[PDB]
Amino acid sequence: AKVTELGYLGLSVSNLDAWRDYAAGIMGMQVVDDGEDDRIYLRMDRWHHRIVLHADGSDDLAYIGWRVAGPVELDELAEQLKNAGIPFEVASDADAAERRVLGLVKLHDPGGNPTEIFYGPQVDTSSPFHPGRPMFGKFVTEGQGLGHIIIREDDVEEATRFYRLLGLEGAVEYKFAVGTPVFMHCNDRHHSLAFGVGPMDKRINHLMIEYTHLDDLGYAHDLVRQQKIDVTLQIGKHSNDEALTFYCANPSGWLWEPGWGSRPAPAQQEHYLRDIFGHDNEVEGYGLDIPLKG
Amino acid sequence: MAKVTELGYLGLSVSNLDAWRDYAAGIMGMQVVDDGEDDRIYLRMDRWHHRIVLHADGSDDLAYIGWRVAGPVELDELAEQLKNAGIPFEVASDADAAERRVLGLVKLHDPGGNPTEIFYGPQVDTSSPFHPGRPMFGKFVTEGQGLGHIIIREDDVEEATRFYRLLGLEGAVEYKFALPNGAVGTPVFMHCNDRHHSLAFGVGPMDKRINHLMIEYTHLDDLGYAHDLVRQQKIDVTLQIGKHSNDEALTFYCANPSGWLWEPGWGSRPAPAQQEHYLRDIFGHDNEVEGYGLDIPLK
Amino acid sequence: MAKVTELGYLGLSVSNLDAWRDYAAGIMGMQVVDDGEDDRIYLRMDRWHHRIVLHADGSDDLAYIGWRVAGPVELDELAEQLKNAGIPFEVASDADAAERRVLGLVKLHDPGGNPTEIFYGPQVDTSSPFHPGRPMFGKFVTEGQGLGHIIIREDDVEEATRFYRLLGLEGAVEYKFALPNGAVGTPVFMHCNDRHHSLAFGVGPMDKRINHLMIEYTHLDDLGYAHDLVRQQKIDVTLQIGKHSNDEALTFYCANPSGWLWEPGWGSRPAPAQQEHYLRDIFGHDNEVEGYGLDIPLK
Amino acid sequence: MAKVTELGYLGLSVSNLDAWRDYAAGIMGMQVVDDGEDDRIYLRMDRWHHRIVLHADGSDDLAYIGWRVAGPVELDELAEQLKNAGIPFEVASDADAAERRVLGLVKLHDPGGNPTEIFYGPQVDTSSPFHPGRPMFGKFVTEGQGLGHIIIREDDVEEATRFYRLLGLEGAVEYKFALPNGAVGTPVFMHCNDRHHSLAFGVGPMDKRINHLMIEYTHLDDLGYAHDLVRQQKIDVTLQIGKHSNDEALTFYCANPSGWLWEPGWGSRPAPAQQEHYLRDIFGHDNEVEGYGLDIPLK
Amino acid sequence: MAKVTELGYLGLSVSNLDAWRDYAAGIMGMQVVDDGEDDRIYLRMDRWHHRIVLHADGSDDLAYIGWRVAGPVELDELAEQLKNAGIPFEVASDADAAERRVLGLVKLHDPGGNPTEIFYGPQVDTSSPFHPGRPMFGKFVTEGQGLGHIIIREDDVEEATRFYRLLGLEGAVEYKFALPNGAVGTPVFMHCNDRHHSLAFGVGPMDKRINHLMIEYTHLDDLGYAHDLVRQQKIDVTLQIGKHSNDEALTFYCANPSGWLWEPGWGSRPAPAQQEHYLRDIFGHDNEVEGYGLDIPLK
Amino acid sequence: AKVTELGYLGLSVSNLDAWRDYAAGIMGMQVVDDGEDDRIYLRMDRWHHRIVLHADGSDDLAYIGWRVAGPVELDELAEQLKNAGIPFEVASDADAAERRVLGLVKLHDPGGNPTEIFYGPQVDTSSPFHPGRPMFGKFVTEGQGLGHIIIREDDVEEATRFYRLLGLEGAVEYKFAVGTPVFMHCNDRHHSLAFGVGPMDKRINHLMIEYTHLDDLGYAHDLVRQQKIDVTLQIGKHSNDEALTFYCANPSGWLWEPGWGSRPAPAQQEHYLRDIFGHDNEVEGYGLDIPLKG
Ligand SMILES: Cc1cccc(O)c1O
Ligand SMILES: Cc1cccc(O)c1O
Ligand SMILES: [Fe+3]
Ligand SMILES: [Fe+3]
Ligand SMILES: [Fe+3]
Ligand SMILES: [Fe+3]
Ligand SMILES: [Fe+3]
Ligand SMILES: [Fe+3]
Repeated sequence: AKVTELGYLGLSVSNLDAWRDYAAGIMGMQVVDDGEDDRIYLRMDRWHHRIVLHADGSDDLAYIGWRVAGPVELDELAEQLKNAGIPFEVASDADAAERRVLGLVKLHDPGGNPTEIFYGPQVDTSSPFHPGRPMFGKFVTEGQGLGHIIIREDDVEEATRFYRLLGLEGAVEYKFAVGTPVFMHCNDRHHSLAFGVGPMDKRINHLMIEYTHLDDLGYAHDLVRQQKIDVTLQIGKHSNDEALTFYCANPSGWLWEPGWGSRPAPAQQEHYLRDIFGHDNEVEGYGLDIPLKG
Repeated sequence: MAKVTELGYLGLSVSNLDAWRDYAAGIMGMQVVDDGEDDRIYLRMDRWHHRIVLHADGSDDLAYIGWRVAGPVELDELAEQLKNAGIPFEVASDADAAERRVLGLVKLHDPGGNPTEIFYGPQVDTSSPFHPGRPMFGKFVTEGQGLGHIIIREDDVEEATRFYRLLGLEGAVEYKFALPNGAVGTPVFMHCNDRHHSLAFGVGPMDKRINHLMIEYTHLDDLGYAHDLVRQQKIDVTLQIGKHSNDEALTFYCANPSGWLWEPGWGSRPAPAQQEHYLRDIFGHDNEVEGYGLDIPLK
Repeated sequence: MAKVTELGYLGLSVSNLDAWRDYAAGIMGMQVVDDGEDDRIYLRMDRWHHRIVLHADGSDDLAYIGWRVAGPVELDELAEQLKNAGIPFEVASDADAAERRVLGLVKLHDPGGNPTEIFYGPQVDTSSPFHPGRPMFGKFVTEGQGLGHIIIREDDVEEATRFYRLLGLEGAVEYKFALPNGAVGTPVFMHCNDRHHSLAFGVGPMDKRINHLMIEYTHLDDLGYAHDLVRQQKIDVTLQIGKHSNDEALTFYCANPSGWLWEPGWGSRPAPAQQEHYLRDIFGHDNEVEGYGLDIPLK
Repeated sequence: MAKVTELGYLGLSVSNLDAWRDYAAGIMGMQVVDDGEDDRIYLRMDRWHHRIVLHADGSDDLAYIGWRVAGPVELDELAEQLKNAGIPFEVASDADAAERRVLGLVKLHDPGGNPTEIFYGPQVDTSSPFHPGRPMFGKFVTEGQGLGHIIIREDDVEEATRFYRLLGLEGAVEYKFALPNGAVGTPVFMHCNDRHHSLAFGVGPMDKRINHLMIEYTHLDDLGYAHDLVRQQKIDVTLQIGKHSNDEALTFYCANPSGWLWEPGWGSRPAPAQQEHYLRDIFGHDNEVEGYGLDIPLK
Repeated sequence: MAKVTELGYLGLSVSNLDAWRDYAAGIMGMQVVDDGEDDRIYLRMDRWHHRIVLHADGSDDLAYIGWRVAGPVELDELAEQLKNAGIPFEVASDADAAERRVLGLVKLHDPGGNPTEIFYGPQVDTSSPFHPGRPMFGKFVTEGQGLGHIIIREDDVEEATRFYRLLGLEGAVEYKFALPNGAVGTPVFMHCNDRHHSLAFGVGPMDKRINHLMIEYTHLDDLGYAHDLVRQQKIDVTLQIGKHSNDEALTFYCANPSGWLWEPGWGSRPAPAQQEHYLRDIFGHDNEVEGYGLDIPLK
Repeated sequence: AKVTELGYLGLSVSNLDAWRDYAAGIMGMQVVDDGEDDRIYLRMDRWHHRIVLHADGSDDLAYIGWRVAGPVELDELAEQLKNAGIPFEVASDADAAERRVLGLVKLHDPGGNPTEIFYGPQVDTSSPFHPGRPMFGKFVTEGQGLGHIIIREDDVEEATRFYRLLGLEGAVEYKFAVGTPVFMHCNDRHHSLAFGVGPMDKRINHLMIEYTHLDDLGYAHDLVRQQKIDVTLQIGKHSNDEALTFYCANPSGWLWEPGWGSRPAPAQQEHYLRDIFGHDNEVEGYGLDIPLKG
């Protein structure tokens, strides 16, 4: 049994209103507020949510939620964790209910990042996805999770082994001292996870979100520029995912990467030396201060 | 040769703008578009700037019907056909065209006295994507099919049929109903594209220019959503959910803020290549709230 | 320009209604439709109210042939073509049209004296789905292809060909057979849609207006079912199962209650885009019970 | 309006029937058909009774070219076009048509004096399937494309082009070659269906009515089989395997028993929608055995 | 009836051949073709010998526009239409046609005085496959769509529209822009195939015959490659990457060696079946380096 | 875990310039020169290279590179090798980097042919394949490797067993003393490997390369004839792969077989007695001096 997608993220944020303006107003996510005094939700599709924003006063990643197919698969993964000697907690019904899931296992990755494994997310079919700004299309999420993340790992090799145990597959995909970032996938999304990208001052570097329609990316890009939000890498294409993407600052001081047209991960491992086109460095200091093309 | 290609727009006279916004956007899912005109707003269903203009003039009826042609050459040909038939028409100026948000325009009347417009080059607001007035599972069916269809008043069914044939619509009688006096009601339905029909008439006496407008969702769940809302808001349903034998669409008929009917629907089939007629509907469409001009027994 | 689009219906004169029900429904799978008319019943093959009218008048022959056109404009054009050719015709009233269960109708005769009708707008009973008179694996092939095809009497093959070309059918000679006196039999086959042919003639002397009617099943197993029943009920088979080289359909020819032939079939190919002719059949169609006008050696 | 639809057949005058059987059946894979006529046999390539008639008359050239039309109405229209152009023609009797194994026929000559026939209704022998004169991996390409294509003698290229345009073929110059005197050779190629061309001319002086016939296999391996046999039997190859830039077909050119050329091929592309021209071939087609009228340098 | 089928070629007057090679091949990916002519070279984009002729004559503007028709019959018909409209034209000789590398040619001028050519039978160099002047991920989009599109000078928009309609192009106004004096700019766009447009004009005052040429890549990555190079080589970009609402193509506008604009692009949609108009672009196309005649605010 | 393709070849050559003229100028490969004093590269697709030419002064095969999906699969194959008792070396990072791969195992086949197993080839997406002469199309390589090779085996049965362990599948496909050549596949390419073809005076007999477009083969064939390069077998079709191919000499004195339209290997083993058509013997002495048709 393997994890099947990157189901949700929990984020600790200092400014909820700024996040609504950003994630809804620009990116097109739907804000969902169920009356909880300490959190709101960002929705991207049928699921009740893909992102939880905790009114916490911090500005980093809080937890990463990996999906499995069902209770049997969860138990099998948990049995594997026990076998390998990795500490985990079987969460209570009320903890599962908090995350809007039926079953939950809580643990950590070798870099100490809070990691949860779940099945049975809450799906709000009866209330159709309604975007925070006008959208030409939708988000790419069905069977692919909410997007992908680059996270902090002090031991790249331990992290690779850990995620392989969860069922992710991948290896080093770039050679840039040589920087050799590792990219991993668990479904049709080129990668759900990456790490080993040099020094990070937060647990998360970026989250990439994917539009179905190129025009929604153009819409988002125009707005980011109109609102003078920092762009760290201009519109371009990485050699690995071949997606058209840009990297811009979010209210928490790390990066979101709106994009379009990502390909599936190759059946067999490849590596690259540089990006295809674009991705010119602009505003430095967000952890992506490397020449991606040369 | 040149023919009308779709029912492009409707201009409506309304007495209450606030109720219409609540109704057309809040229930039906249309997008309200306000360009700051002191006397009008618009309802948008797709890429086009609008499909419906609401004129806040205090009346509650149809103001004008806009039929689309492919281009200026086609308009010119149609106008020439009108001139040959001795049908009076107005060639709109650039300011008249700009008003309707079109490139070129001809204004006239059908035989029933319904203001009729023929135009090309709708304004399309590609840059600001359609954003529904309530959450939607899908979209509206409009592309190459126009906004929907309408039943309108015709005192002379045959003259109306001849007129619309000249415009390029095709059709004939699709139903035969038994009337009280031993006469037969024989409503005419006409099409100019893949939409089963864009136009119907000959349903008997009407106190308004328009009986109903039918609008179509791509997704069944949007019909369910709209139906649940109509029922919740205690809005009159004249005909319950069902299917006519002609379009085979799943639809209901309900009151709008102007006292006539809208018919939200789903799954409309294309017009058959060859003329057919029917004596009844397939299922549902049971009569409920009476007095909207569709009190006839459909089964 | 306007052309007949399919063989829509046949009116038949019969002497025994009870035997025809047993035969057409009980064996063939057609649906019996009785509207309470004292002198007639109907056989239904699909969505249409009927494809065949049985007139219980005591005769046993064809009464009329109904050819479909797309609509009233097309009918009008065809009528104009008849008037130009100096062919006499009757424009049916609304009551005449209602009788045939159509919207509009023209009545005339072909050159062989066969009563011929041209109509638009068949009554379709969508609300009560086709329900076969015996269990069926599939359905009949009719959609855009009419009820099947017929071989009819023509004393003048060339005049008949010219007449039917005017109607919009296309075709020519498809077989050449050697006759006893050194002459050649050259039957003409004609089509107006995807059905290989709707009409054939020039098969020589006939004592009735009609030689056969061919009906087509969607599913081979329905042909097998019907064939097994015909054999069980000891009904005369004039030509055993086989295939003509023209339509390439798997068919047999058997007696009906009126003493002429029905040809149940399956897998009929479309008419070739360009004219072809043949000297024999592919396989089977061996002569069995003689005296039904098809005693010719097909191989 | 009406146009020729394919190159249907060729009649050939031959001096040696035995060698032609050995060649066309034994190497090429055609089916020999002998109906017991004392003076002729046939070569069959598909469902049709034949594509080629061999007249054992002692000459070694083309006897006649048969172009197909869809039917008798189309023939009539073409004949009317010939009469309007003041082109003399013969309307064949039923016995003349029977000879060619067709339903209707018109006989005339092209401007180069090549006997030209226009016909409808080929005899198709569906009942006895095509059986090749040597084992075949596949079949011939003929359906809706005729037997292949031919290069024929024309003393007046422009008159020939005008004549064939009247017949309904389309085309123009497809190559420009540099000639010794500073002139340019500009061969014309023409098509009437999906076959890149059915006809070409203007290749300069010819001592026979026909330069070559091209025949196409469905399967590459049949070309390989035929090529291996030609080489084994020491039959002259004038142009080795290669590809012309126009049809992009993989072909070679070899001698037949009458001293002219057959061009077995595979993978012919359809004629481009719009006229193109070329200055050379793609690959191969290197000159080998000279003196068959194609000694020109193709690259 | 007969119509132009694509924008086939452009002849350009240039002052610097070396810079144009560097630009069109080294950046854009076109193939340089040098046939040893002392005064000209060619740029190739596909199978055709060339799409663009560069005349090293010291000027820096458009020299001629070549529109394609399907064949000699179509050319003849178009010429007849020009003669009927009282439009003067030159029927090119075989040497004139050979110069342009075509089979037949007509030379004239549009109402703006732009030299306009109508031709059939381009020379296609199938034997030497397209080999780009820089490494390419894909190819150019040209097949049945011509080389791209152009904006050209027209002092009389209406006369220009009428002229091009006669040629067989279709279109009308696609944008309305607000001008400083309260007037409206209304550029006309026209198409003759699946390319959204081949031609546009009415963008106001121009100091050259041509404002821009748009060329389309099959693969997005080639646009990225070309864009990266333009930026690296410090070549002026007048409009940044973006999308017009009409063609919905992803494009940028940059300077060429002659001081006018090329617009490399990707993902152009087909022209809508029916006329549409817009008030702004979708995204990007922000004004950068000014003074190339496109300083207008597109959003 | 199985090998997935014949990823690359290393060739020892005496004349680099003659190889550029031949492989680029005629065949359409792309020459890649990264400044190494002792080697250049032949490229056929997205990959940095498919062939390495070592300026060595020899004229034979140097090494055969077999691809696996990733590091896990490499380790599993290596564990299988250890189990069967076959000697192998886990190559250093710098050895892996030399071959432009992420991970490498070096060994030999039973015939002593140098054999490498790898994952993660260098892919140069940003610099599109640009052919050494004009091409109508491209090479068939995606998921099929660079082509196929016939190599020297003194023990056919041991070689068959060895390659089965690597994951190749096949058996004798021809019966021509009876010559019974063995053909083996690991993907959609009819075969990647063959052996048991009689006496060989080099380690490699031929390499077959496949064009997508028939016209590129005609182009190559014309040039081979124009340049008077020895053709040993004329244009023809083998019964097994049913590809249209010819066999011609290369600057190293063995053979390249340009071809088109190869079919996939049958699901089930077949054998043949002769070729379909063509392949007539021409210039003898290249190790293919047999009557293939009779
Ligand atoms: C930031 C970054 C750099 C290189 C490759 C990637 O996939 C990526 O996300
Ligand atoms: C040389 C050779 C001979 C026979 C079969 C083959 O596949 C082959 O490559
Ligand atoms: Fe990323
Ligand atoms: Fe309705
Ligand atoms: Fe029959
Ligand atoms: Fe030829
Ligand atoms: Fe443009
Ligand atoms: Fe081989």
